[PDB]
Amino acid sequence: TAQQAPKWYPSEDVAAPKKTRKAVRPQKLRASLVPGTVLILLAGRFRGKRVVYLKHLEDNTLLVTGPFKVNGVPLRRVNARYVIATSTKVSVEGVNVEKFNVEYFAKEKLTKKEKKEANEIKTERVEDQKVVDKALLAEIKKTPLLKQYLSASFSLKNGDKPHLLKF
Amino acid sequence: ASLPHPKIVKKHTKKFKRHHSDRYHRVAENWRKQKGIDSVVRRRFRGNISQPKIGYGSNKKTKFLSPSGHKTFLVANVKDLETLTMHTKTYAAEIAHNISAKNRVVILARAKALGIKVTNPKGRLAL
Amino acid sequence: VEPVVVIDGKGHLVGRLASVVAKQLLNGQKIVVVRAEELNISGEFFRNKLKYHDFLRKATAFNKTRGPFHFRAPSRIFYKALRGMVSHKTARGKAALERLKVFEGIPPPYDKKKRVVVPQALRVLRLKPGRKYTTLGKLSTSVGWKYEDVVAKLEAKRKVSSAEYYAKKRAFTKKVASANATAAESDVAKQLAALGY
Amino acid sequence: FNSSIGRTAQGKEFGVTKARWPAKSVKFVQGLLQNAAANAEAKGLDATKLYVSHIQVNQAPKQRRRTYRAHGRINKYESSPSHIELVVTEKEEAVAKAAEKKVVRLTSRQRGRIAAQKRIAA
Amino acid sequence: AESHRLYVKGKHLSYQRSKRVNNPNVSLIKIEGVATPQDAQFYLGKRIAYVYRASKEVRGSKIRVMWGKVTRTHGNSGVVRATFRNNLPAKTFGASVRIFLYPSNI
RNA sequence: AAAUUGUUGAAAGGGAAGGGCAUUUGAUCAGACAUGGUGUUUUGUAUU
RNA sequence: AUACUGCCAGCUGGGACUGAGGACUGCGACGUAAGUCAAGGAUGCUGGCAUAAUGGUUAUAUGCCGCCCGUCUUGAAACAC
RNA sequence: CCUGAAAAUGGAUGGCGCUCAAGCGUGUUACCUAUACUCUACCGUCAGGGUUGAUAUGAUGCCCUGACGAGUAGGCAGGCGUGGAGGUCAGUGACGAAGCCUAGACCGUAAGGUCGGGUCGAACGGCCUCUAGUGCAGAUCUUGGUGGUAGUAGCAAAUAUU
RNA sequence: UUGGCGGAAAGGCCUUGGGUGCUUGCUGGCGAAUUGCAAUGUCAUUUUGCGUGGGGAUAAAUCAUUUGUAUACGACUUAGA
Repeated sequence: TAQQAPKWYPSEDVAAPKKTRKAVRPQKLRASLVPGTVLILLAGRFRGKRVVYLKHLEDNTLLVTGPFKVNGVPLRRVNARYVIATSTKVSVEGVNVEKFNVEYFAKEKLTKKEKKEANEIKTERVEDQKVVDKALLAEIKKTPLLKQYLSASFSLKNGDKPHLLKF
Repeated sequence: ASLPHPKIVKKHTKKFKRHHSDRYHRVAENWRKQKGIDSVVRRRFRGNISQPKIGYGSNKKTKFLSPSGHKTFLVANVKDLETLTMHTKTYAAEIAHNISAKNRVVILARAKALGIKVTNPKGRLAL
Repeated sequence: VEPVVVIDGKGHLVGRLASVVAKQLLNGQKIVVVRAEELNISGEFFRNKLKYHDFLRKATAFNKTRGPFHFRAPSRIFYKALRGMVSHKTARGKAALERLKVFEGIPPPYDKKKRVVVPQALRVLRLKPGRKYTTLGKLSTSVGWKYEDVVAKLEAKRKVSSAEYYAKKRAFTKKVASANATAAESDVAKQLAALGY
Repeated sequence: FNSSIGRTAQGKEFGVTKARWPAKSVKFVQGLLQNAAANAEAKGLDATKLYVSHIQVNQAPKQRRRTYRAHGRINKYESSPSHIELVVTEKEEAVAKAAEKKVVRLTSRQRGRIAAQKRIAA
Repeated sequence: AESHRLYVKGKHLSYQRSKRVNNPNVSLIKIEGVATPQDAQFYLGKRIAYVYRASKEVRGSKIRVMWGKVTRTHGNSGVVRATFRNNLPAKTFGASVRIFLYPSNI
């Protein structure tokens, strides 16, 4: 054979991790990110669309909406590093925002077995989006051209330099 | 998939081939150090093939580990599987090339019963 | 930045323009150079003619058909200057010279398109006033280029057509300005002015 | 094997300039062709769809002689015989078909994009 | 609009190199519109993509992407240094890369 | 067996070829996922 | 006053590379004080894939680089053997 | 700066080219990049140390710490292979040993080891030691075999054949 | 569809008129979701092949023979229903 009998024996117990000292602390967003601020979504299926920033969510996300009746962006969350803050501000008072958070944005992800070789929204979500968009529109109409601006998708023209540009 | 170890880093995954083994058929690829007085490889000129050095040595925490993290152990029978019986996460069995077909299926069955991983559970089997 | 950049070679110093264009071609820019007969080189005509004669003296002794090929057209002179500054023996340099195009006068694909200049290569900006300079067409004729008269004739024809076009453009511009004078100075013009435009 | 052989007008048909007329080789090859045709007839083949599917001549053991050179020297005088083999086959149409399935692997974003394009474009 | 682009254009100039030795691990990128380091500072840390097309379809697309990031500024002329998860193929000297506006700090 | 050669197949081939670093493309291939474990929809009706 | 210089155990931002170690022990900080911490080495949240996608090998292409080994020799790619 | 200033293949501030320079002299910064320096990981070497639990681990074990690493001629060390020998694996094998082929996989910095597939048909290997006719790229090395040259030089003296 | 212009590499630029689509010049109604917090998230061609339906016209070159204004051989003047 290879060996008769090993006099020296190793151990298979899975070592416990040391007591790490990384205590999480709340995120500090940039000053330009305040609720009721127009944001250009830089990525996703809604890239370049101008939405309204509503609330800072628990998992470092940003609760935004189009409004849906304006540009078609539903009540979603987006990453704060994939939007551009814009100087345009829309008042947020009169709009309820405490309802939505990470538990509201649940998915119940489909199984690994269910393969989409060939291959709907919840009534509560559509209703609360209707209410939130109604309040947002009621406030938005007080500023001219805001609805048209929020419907228009942002884009980079030829000769547009982002490092000199202001939003 | 096994005991907590650093990723297996291969500092030099390329084979160290002898100088001019491509130039001449009589020069085999087995590495030999150039002892020539004017040798560019021995003098380590820019653009020439690298030579094996101790600095290429693998991390001692991952040396001899398979891609799966086990250590290969050549076996020839169930008695050879016995020494691995209780170290399933650290060693894997490799049935010797000259084991006959029936003894190979015997070893494979015992390793399957005992949870031991075999690196070649496909030899002498229909494909 | 642009698909193709077309440079009016008139009034440009050949070496500065060739350095600029070589850098652009290696950076990935397609470039067309026109009016290569109107390119400039600093120094007197006799000086640069002697320089070209020193160039001509060099040829492979045992077979002149192997030696340096001394091209005579101003466009080919500029191309040689630029090939000197591109590493033309590698595939990257071959691709850069494939991106470059240079002509005498302005052929039909480009007399209808905008032509740019390179201020860091323009003689009027770069040369100190009073310094002598040569014109590549004159030098090329002196060293054996056979089409200075044809190029000048076609250039006069193209210039006549382009001057007619410019007169038509000025007429259209004056008419639109005079007709939109009324629509101007309106409320929308006031808002655009107060908001910058 | 044509270095320093002469040119001919009959190489133009094949795009070359160097061609020759190896009478002995041609006789051997057509004798073997007749043998193969007889075998195909014995096996019951078309004999008109037959085409030379395989042909292969390689070197055989050399037959040795000697030649005599100035200042009392001996050199080799070698024949270069050939093993010739060939196979004639019945010509056939495009037999190979049924290409691969090419089962696709897509992500969630790709699946959603495909669903949206299906919904929008008919 | 007919313009949908959400990125800045850039050119992959070459590798990081001395006169006679290059380093394929670090590429040099010229962001089109930038001519000074003080203006290149905006693009520090932004993502870069080299998007090419291959005739063979892999995961439902014939388009392949290699991702990277702007690490620092290079020189006096607005060129920056970029690093990619895979080194750029070196056939792409003077090819077009997409400098996205994320991760954003505006 | 090798040198050397034929055929077939695949690639490259603007005055050599071969090599190193690095990626890309084509080809090819190894490496967790039923498995000691989470508890119930007991499939091919001591066991999952 | 400003400039120039020196200092700050001054403040506020944008980037990049790294995350070795693996129960505790130590030195410290925090309203001193039950406890928490950025204090003797990265954790937390999330997503897609789970397959040649990453990776390995191989052939090519591209950027840069790369003279033919052995030998005698102060000196060899040598028009030295 | 110019004259002085003439050598033989065509020709070299490296080349293109450059003229308020991309020249010369001198100041000021910014920037580029060595196998150098700083910090980090990993390898080895050396050094200094710690460690007697009845426990399940052979104390040249398990650890902590720091500094180092160019190399011909040369010295020493630790190892990898080959033939044969003593022990042992009550080792592998006609249900296929050895050998060979395989831009297949794994392991080792490497010498190399292990395995998948094809071919083959009778022996062979791991480990602890012993032993040597023990490792090749060269020696105008030896013997055998084979090439390019190359379907090439050539097969033309002595009258001549039909 | 109409009238021109453009030979430098024109192969493009103007122009009369009849249809049809849109128009963000101003004001509306409806849809967007779920690609789940980003993944270029596939929208431009350069060629080729295989077919479909609407037209259009039904050759030569080489070998072999000949020639000798030609010729080492190829190649070349030539002729040949």
